[PDB]
Amino acid sequence: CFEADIAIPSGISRPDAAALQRCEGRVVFLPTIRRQLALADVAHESFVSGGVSPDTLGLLLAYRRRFPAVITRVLPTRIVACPVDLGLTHAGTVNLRNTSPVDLCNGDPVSLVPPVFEGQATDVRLESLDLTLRFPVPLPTPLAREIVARLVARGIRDLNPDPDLNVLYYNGARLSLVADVQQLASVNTELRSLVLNMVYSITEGTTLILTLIPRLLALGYVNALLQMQSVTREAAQLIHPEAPMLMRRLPLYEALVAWLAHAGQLGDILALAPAVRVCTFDGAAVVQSGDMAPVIRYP
Amino acid sequence: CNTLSLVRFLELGLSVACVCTKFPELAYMNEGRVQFEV
Amino acid sequence: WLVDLTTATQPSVAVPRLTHADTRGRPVDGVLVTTAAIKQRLLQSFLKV
Amino acid sequence: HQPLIARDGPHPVEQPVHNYMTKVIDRRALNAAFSLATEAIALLTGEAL
Repeated sequence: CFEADIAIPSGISRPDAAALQRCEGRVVFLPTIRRQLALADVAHESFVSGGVSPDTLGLLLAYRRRFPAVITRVLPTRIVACPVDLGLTHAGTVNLRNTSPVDLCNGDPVSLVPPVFEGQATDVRLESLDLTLRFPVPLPTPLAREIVARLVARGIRDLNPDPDLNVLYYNGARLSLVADVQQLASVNTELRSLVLNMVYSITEGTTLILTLIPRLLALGYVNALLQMQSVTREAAQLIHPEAPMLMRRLPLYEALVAWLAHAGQLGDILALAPAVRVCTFDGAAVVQSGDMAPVIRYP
Repeated sequence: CNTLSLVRFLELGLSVACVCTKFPELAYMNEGRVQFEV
Repeated sequence: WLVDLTTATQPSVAVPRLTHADTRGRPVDGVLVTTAAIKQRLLQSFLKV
Repeated sequence: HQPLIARDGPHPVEQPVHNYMTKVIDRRALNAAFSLATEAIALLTGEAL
């Protein structure tokens, strides 16, 4: 466990005190693991990286970088959180607040960005000292990997326009991804840099491989076994893409590292690895929105 | 929930020296004359 | 320079009731924390007690 | 209880605001720790003698 303290700063109001009473059991990110911490390491204003507000890329860099902490008991003058990342595996049971999907008896939930849901939901602001606590969303591993690839696919059809990607049933429920009225116009400008990252790593590599493999095999165990498991797959992709597209070794192999350098960035960026597990005891095995859940430490 | 809500003060002593004379008790008065003979 | 710096501030709302003496009777009314390096050349040229 | 130098002339009257001002106490941590090795746990208790 090793409970860590976050210091409440000076004079706040009772609704600012009540804002601290509506967050008992949320998820909090922090840079270092000092046993006494302040609120200045917590806020969304502490996420500035280039002088501007971070995007969902700029958050997911930090959301994979800094450290999760879960507030067990709220306090005046302190914030007690028993942090997840310390402790041995499957010990130190902690309690979370669900958001609209289930969080079943297993699932290994993952912290991720707020604007994939309602952006000014869970962006809880302190009014007196004027800071913003944008709490991440704890989604389980199948659906968390599902919704992350859909909006960036929806960003493509929103990029250069001329089915509807947004229905996405759960096991029982119909999950309305679209919060239309004011959010989706802010969606395609807050995942704005991120869509370019999913695109440029595809346009580079595919246009690199179609001048790599024809430059390979004649420049032999990898030669004949290139299309051995790729018979009528890669040569068919050589038949389909190389015809309706365009067609240099020393810049090429220089571009080989650079794309694959960007590839190693995105794997750390994407895919939303599990950090904490739901595997409770004597529950109804099914969590609802706004209800607590016993959550155990390691995947 | 604490004390030390107290300060103290007075001012005399030099408060008579620079003054350098005094008549007290002015009654219901209309005119004050002092004439000089040199 | 010191003598205004000696009394640029104002006395607080405070009587200690436990005073630090001066071996004669004199109560002490200031602290004046300084570094080690400054205190050397300050004392030998600006006398002394 | 600030003083008054209550004035002559028809400039209007002084008024003693003997106000109660408050302050706010902070809270500080001041944390310290010390190690203890893998031995001297059975020792200093009475196990490994």
